[PDB]
Amino acid sequence: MPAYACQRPTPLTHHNTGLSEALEILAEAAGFEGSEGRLLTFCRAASVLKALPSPVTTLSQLQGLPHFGEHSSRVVQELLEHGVCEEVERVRRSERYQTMKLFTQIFGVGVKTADRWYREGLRTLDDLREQPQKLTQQQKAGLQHHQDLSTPVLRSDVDALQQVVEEAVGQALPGATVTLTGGFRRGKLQGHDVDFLITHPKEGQEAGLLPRVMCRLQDQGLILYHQFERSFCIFRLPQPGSWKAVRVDLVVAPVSQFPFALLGWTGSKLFQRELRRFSRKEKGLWLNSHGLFDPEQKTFFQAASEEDIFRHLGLEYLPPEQRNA
DNA sequence: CGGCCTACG
DNA sequence: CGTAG
DNA sequence: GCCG
Ligand SMILES: [Mn+2]
Ligand SMILES: [Mn+2]
Ligand SMILES: [Mn+2]
Ligand SMILES: [Mn+2]
Ligand SMILES: [Mn+2]
Ligand SMILES: [Mn+2]
Ligand code: NA
Repeated sequence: MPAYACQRPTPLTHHNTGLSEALEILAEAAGFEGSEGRLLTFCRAASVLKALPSPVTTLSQLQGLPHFGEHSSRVVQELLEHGVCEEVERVRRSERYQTMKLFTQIFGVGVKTADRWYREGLRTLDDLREQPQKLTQQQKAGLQHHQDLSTPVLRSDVDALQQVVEEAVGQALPGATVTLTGGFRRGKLQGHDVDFLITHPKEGQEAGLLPRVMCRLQDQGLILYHQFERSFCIFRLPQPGSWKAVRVDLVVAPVSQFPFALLGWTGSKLFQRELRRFSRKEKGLWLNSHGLFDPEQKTFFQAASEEDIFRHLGLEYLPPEQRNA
């Protein structure tokens, strides 16, 4: 089992769901306490289990697996023996964990803001609504729309949103294209948001495109919130006899950068962190959603496809549905 | 032990 | 500070 | 928390 998540297929559904979920609780808790290192180890350990071909049934089977040390092994051992891990359950029921989860899941609120509010004694969403002068416009939007934004986005929703984005993009720039990215490109049937990547086959014609797209969506009454290359929107999505708010991310890239942007925006988040770490540490190349840089020759790698990028990193190709690290 | 991805709004 | 995968 |  290779050490980096980008070196192994990780399907969306797998054989160790309960074990991975418990490790991901500890990862999330570590993030709420500012320990990105412990978050990463717990996330990586969970991801290893997702990549296994069958269920872990005995502690012996963790021997030699990367990212399983004393702590993560004990979590698995307790779940195997008792069906529950006291540490995990203590985290789950803790006021700190529940409140940090509630606050950080608000659009506009990160760990730093949630932590400050927690120390000020705030605990509920209505606590935040009582003092709205303290909130950013982004946070006010996240709070007004919080209920809808907590409701799963379905594939049928995604198809409807893609049609309206394509209509605005078509008027903004004939020939421009719209590609579904994020979790839905990896095969998820539901999600909490929708991600799109926009380009044009003629290099440079995409310049200035996102304002024109946003102006046209706004004029159609579809934008409940927006604040360029990346637009983090709340869309009004028609529903039977009503509508609901949906988070949509719109991203523009020139066609030269499109394979890097597609790779980056298809994720998963952990997969891309691991891929960038592998690139730099194992191959000495610097990767982001714009390109891949050789800092010795001081040159950028030209890519026409995601397959190109995997080849330039010496990695076997993984389709999106196997990037669910 | 140091590192832990790397951007944009 | 927030956002993104 | 774990790896190199
Ligand atoms: Mn420990
Ligand atoms: Mn026991
Ligand atoms: Mn997404
Ligand atoms: Mn998104
Ligand atoms: Mn750019
Ligand atoms: Mn150290
Ligand atoms: Na948030």
